[PDB]
Amino acid sequence: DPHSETAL
Amino acid sequence: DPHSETAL
Amino acid sequence: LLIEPARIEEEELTLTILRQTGGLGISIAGGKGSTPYKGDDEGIFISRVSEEGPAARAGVRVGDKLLEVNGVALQGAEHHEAVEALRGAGTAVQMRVWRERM
Amino acid sequence: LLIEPARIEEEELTLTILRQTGGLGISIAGGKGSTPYKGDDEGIFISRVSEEGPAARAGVRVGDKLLEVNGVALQGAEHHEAVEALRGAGTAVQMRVWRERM
Repeated sequence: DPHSETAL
Repeated sequence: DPHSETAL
Repeated sequence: LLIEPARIEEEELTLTILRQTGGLGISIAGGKGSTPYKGDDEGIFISRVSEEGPAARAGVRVGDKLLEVNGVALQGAEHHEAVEALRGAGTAVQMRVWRERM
Repeated sequence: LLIEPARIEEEELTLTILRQTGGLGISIAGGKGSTPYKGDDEGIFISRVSEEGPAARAGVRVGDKLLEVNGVALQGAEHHEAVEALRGAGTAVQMRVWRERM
């Protein structure tokens, strides 16, 4: 599956 | 229902 | 304006009671088929804690929900089954409990 | 012989982040349809916390599982849905998180 990371 | 309490 | 500080809402704890000749110094209430101690929850709850007794000194609090005792899970337990689990638990009584902010 | 002291195993906390012009100072990872951050759990997890940033100062920790943000529940969220929930959450970002002993 996609590996998703987001900086906020 | 019955009200059950036990000291241990 | 004031901001809410960090707040613990609920917790699971492992507590280890060293039993004395007088017992554990708790009462329990509830169980499957008994009247719920709290809400509609039929679990096993600590209804009393003896001041300065073994359980108090281990950090048990009134209203703690008992989940497991020395590797015996209490999910679905009738009251007498939990009594039996605690009565027979020996000198060190390690309990997993659930606790909510009061 | 030594007795195990009382131990907190897991916790749910309400934490309130005051957003700064730089953001919240976190990264999140995971989400429904994404690779699990931990185990097989497809929830939304804090994967990074900026040193001394807003989130750190509010008490957020790496590995915290994000359950709700300002009354929006994240159960079943895809990654971008959680991003949207945090991005749009305004100046005070109140989060319910689940945390386990490391």
